Amino acid sequence: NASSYLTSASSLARAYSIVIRQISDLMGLIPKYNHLVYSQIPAAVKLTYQDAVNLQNYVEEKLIPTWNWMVSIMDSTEAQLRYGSALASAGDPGHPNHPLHASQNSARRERMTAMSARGDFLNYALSLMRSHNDEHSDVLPVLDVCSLKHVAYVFQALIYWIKAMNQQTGQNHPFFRRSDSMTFLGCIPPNPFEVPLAEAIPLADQPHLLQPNARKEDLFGRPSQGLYSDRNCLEVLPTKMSYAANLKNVMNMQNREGPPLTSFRPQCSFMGMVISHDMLLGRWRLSLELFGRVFMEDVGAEPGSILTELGGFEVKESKFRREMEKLRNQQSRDLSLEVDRDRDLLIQQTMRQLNNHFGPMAVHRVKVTFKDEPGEGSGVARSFYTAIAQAFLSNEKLPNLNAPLFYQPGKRGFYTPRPGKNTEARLNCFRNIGRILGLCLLQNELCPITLNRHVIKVLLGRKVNWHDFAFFDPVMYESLRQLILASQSSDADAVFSAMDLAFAIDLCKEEGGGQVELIPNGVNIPVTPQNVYEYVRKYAEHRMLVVAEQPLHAMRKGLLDVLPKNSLEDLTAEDFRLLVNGCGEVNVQMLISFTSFNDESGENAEKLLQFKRWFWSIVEKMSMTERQDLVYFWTSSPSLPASEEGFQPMPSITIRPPDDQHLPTANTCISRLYVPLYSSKQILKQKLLLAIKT
Amino acid sequence: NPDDSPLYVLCCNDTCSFTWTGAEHINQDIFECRTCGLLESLCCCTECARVCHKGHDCKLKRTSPTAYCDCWEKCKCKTLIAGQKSARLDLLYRLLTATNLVTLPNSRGEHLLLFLVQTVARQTVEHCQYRPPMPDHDLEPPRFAQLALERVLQDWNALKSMIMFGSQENKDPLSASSRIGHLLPEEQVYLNQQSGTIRLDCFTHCLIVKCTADIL
Amino acid sequence: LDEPLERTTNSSHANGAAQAPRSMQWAVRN
Ligand SMILES: [Zn+2]
Ligand SMILES: [Zn+2]
Ligand SMILES: [Zn+2]
Repeated sequence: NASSYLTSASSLARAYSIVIRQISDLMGLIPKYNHLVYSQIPAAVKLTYQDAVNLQNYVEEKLIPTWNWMVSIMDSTEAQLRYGSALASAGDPGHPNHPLHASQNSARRERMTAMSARGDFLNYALSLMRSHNDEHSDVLPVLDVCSLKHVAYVFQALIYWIKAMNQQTGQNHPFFRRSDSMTFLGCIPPNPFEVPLAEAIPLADQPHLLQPNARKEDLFGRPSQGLYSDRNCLEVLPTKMSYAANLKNVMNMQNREGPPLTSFRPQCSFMGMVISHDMLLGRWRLSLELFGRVFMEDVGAEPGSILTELGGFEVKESKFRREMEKLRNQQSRDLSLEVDRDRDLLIQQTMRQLNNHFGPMAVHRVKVTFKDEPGEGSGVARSFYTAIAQAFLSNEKLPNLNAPLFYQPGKRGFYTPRPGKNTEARLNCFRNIGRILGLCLLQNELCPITLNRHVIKVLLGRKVNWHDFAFFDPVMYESLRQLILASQSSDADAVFSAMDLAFAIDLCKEEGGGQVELIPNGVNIPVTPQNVYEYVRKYAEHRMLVVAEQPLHAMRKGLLDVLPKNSLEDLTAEDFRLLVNGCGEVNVQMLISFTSFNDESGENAEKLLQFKRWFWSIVEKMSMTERQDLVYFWTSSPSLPASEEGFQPMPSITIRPPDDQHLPTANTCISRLYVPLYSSKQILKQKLLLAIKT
Repeated sequence: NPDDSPLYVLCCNDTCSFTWTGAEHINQDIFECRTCGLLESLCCCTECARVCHKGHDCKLKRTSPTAYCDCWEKCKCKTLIAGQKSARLDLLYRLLTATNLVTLPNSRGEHLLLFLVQTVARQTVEHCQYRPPMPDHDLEPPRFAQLALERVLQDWNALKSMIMFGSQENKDPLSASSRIGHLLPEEQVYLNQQSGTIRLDCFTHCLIVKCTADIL
Repeated sequence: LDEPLERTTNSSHANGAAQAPRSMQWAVRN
């Protein structure tokens, strides 16, 4: 509530962006002027072809210096961020001067007080003088991107204008190309054959890297840009930190009846060359990522924002959750269910009742009742969800109405359907599984059943490519990659006439039988010098799409019975995994940030401060199976939601007056745990390990 | 090893501080050896940390009270005897104009000029509390680093290697930009764009601010 | 230590610097 320079600068930049958007909307109506303007309004002027060219030259002349200002500032900021990222991977992480150190957190520096003002300015000035002549080695640069809000509005306006003008086989087969969920705009994707799996798709090798705050770059590989050496400024990679040097390069590369109105087509030309917004987005990728991270609440609220279009997990999950809440509160039809705690009668009653209920849906609430057990809270539905998940994922038999439904293709913790000579019972079971996942997505709960990436991509309606096979079976993915890499060797037929593979494959026991051909005419066509890409793509689409087409279609129809075709649009496999299955493993930091610590004992042992520390040390020193049993004792679910908005009751630990006689009690429907205050840390640990087993 | 060079060893062979201070309690820099047992109250001077304790677990303590080099009590101190001064200067004169050992830094990444100017800036503060009249304690404080600086600064190899330090054709073993051959080509470009000026700035600061007793 | 042991109820008054990633945390303040 005080006067500041930055507030006025941001407000003036917002006004400038509004006027630039209006100018863009006015210039976009020129080729359809006589249809949209000179057919409805009684008063309009006459527009010729040469006047549009004069207007385009006028506008391109009057937006030069702000363009130079923005491009110089963004180039210097991207150079500083890229040098910081380069120095982060070449230095010692144990040093306090490393970028990935705990001392570099801004919130940790404020909490540590409970350096001087001269030293901060002296370090800023010393970083300013060293950056002029490229003398800034082994020093982290001093900058604040959060004070650059007025630059982002001008950048957004100019990208809006550029985007508005722009929009107005063997190896080169569309099976080995990544989709939009794994590429970067304006950047060259990595080679799928010459790069091993450890540094191309690190999410396939390490599935535990999926976090709600995880970046895209460390999950799908490092992109590259082919910009070096070329005389224009936009064709050279920005490596200099100085604003003056970048401004010098920008200016030096700067000053280095007729046709009908329908045929007018503007072209973007600032610096003597055609400019696309894709290479501008790829040129400043780190700055755009940080701008989307820190400037979403105000800069990202503008109409036609490029930060919202390039949003991550938190942008899409909020929109999906509010649409789910609106569609849930739109109708008032309830669903009731009665089950019992076993396997066979549980799955039989589930199939019967889920067939009887709409044998799109408009389910408002879901109520579950256990037979010969009390309880009517919201945690009973979560207990039913984890019970039906562990019942479907278990491997004993098929409980009448024969193969087990799911199997693991080679990665632990992920499942794909087994066809097993599909009758009407298996298809109805898969439709029921899809409807169960649909109601779990609708009711804001977590169903602990985990599918592979291609299984999720079939449900969402996305094309399966060669890179999805790494999430199916990684070792033979690597073996086939080495087979492609050796298929282009200089010896050629020397390695081809060694094993003499054919176009028939021996399937495993779960997939079916064996000796199944890929192409017509069967085994009599061996591997030629040039057929290997075709053999790989037929093998991949046979093992991912041909064997289990009917269960995937049944699950897609079951998911579409509850959810419409307007919510799965602009969703990905990873946020589908994060919204249904949660975060997977259980961490300590989010569980710390979710708790409330209600106090009702009234006891003042050093104002507590030691029982809570002992409790969190007990949780941090606990095995993950016991952690999942702990979380099952909180809210009757083995997994945590991805964010705070997945908890309709907030989590709560509530202390009690001290009594060393009873185990802590659980109220599942309000997500509360009443714990009595104890004395010894070992006593607390023993009581917790005895309470979690139940 | 870079700490076994004859020029560096010849520069850091100074007279031990017990030879010019007896049982007094002057203000010095205090080092601790885990190997030799100089732990609680037994201490040693800086020349002990240089010549003595070279491969040991010797560290510098920040909370340093006054001490008087209890190095001869626990081990055989190699710095109690000073050699011939004129032959030492003649050896420095001959080694400066015949070899290329002045362009090689030591194991701490320091040039010879930076080490000499830091020794001069330390000895100017430490040597002003000398009062003129078990080992012998009746010798003067050592004055060799001033003459060594005056000789080394009269050379267009040492000044060139000191001022052009951190450039492309000069490798510092304790810098993150020295070993970048296993990284991506874009990161190598970003790391090879810049040049290092930390040690040059430290040398200039130690020459100008910390040496307020001479102009020569 | 330094990490808080409970929720702070988000305290309002946010500048967005806490939403920065771990790799780019040295480039933001407050
Ligand atoms: Zn020792
Ligand atoms: Zn000594
Ligand atoms: Zn000694």
